[PDB]
Amino acid sequence: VTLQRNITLLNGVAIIVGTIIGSGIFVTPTGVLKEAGSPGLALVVWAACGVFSIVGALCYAELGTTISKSGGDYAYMLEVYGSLPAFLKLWIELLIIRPSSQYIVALVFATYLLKPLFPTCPVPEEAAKLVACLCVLLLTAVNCYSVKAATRVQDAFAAAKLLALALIILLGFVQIGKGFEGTKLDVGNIVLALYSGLFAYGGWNYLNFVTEEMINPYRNLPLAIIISLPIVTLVYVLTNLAYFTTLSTEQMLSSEAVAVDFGNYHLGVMSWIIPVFVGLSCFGSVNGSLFTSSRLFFVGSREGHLPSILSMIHPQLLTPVPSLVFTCVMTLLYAFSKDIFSVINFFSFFNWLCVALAIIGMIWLRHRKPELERPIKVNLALPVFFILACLFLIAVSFWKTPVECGIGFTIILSGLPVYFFGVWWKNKPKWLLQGIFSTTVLCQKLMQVVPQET
Amino acid sequence: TGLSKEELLKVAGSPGWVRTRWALLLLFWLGWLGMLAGAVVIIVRAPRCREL
Ligand SMILES: N[C@@H](Cc1ccccc1)C(=O)O
Repeated sequence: VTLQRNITLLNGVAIIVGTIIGSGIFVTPTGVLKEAGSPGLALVVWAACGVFSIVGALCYAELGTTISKSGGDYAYMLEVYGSLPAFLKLWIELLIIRPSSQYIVALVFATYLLKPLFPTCPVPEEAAKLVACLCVLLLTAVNCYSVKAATRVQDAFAAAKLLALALIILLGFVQIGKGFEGTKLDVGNIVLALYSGLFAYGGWNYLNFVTEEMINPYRNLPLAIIISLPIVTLVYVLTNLAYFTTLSTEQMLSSEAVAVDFGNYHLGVMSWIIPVFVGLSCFGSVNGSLFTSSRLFFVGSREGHLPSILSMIHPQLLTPVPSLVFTCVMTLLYAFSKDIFSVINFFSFFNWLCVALAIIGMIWLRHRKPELERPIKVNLALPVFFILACLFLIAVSFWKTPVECGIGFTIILSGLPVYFFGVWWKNKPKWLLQGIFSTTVLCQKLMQVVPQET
Repeated sequence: TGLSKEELLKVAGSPGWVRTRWALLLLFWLGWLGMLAGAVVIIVRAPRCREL
């Protein structure tokens, strides 16, 4: 009884072009003009994020192939820096980043899916929270009852994404068929212009959390990344171009929802199509994060950091059901909050320093263990380029925007108590251990689930 | 703390538990179409935008 390998090359690019495309391209291009000052530097910034992502993600083909264990960023961290450094990450993933990343995308699914029925005013806030939760629940069920279904859903919405951007781009070239500007050079803006683009491309690091379910990883993982990440970069810079064929620079600097403006300009009888496509893009990204995160916390249980129930697979259905339920339930907590966004803007840096520590760890692992098999090897110049550029875009942008670090480090250090209680401990309180076993067997009888047989 | 498949499957097939799972995994699916009915009611009850 183990997680049965089911992800093909085809579904393996669907998980990555699925999780990347998302909301970023449809609502954050305004966020680069606001710093770059010009459509000239904007087209450069949107290309520069592309190559920086490709070098990063190919540097992730090293970690991807050298360690099959598929905790992604967390497994690669545990393998190098050991239990406490990896646990503080897994605590942050568990508590903040992965639930809030699902929830805000569930909300962004709602506000754009409902917009055809609310064309010029805010959508009813309670309806938006209900439709957000309906999405996370439906995709949790669609993840429980078949991995082959969940990845066929990922395929469907990866197609929906590339239909949307194809429709944007062909209108771009139709607009060109009817027939650069003054720019800043200040590095203190260029890091912020570029960092605002890294949100859109972010997600190339996701496929790595499901490697253990991928059917031939040493081909399929490296080949999925280099298939996807160039086509992401192409449709991104052509989409970013297409907006400038239609929108005035001053319009985009104001725009609440750039893709909605582009849709309303060209398609006015039926422009609601573009809100629907950005909605359905987001729906597929919720799936991306549910699927990918449940595998992270499964790994975090079987690598012996998290409570044991999260390891237990359903033996007829072959899905790690308590981890799917746990990530669902952790997500729905965020619906019972208002505007937590300032700490989310802080933790957006934490993922990049994890990519840094992990890929620093890849060279550290190379020097300490050249004995290992490496199904692909990367020219050391590329990590050397990528690590410095990454730490630069973390450090300078953080000095410009340390948005909520007082609450940020309040949350980060709250993992250390739980490490000393849950991972370090000598298990003295025997009265608790009876409850731990009792609630465990309750969950196992209730959910009908069985541990990973190594 | 692993616990055995062949231990669990002595209890996990019992009538009370298989009835309990059918009850809960129906109540959940009823709860979800309850979310949908609730949302559709709110969307119909809410006053639509001003005309431009
Ligand atoms: N690019 C994703 C957001 C994301 C950022 C960072 C990591 C993962 C995902 C989107 O637009 O939905």
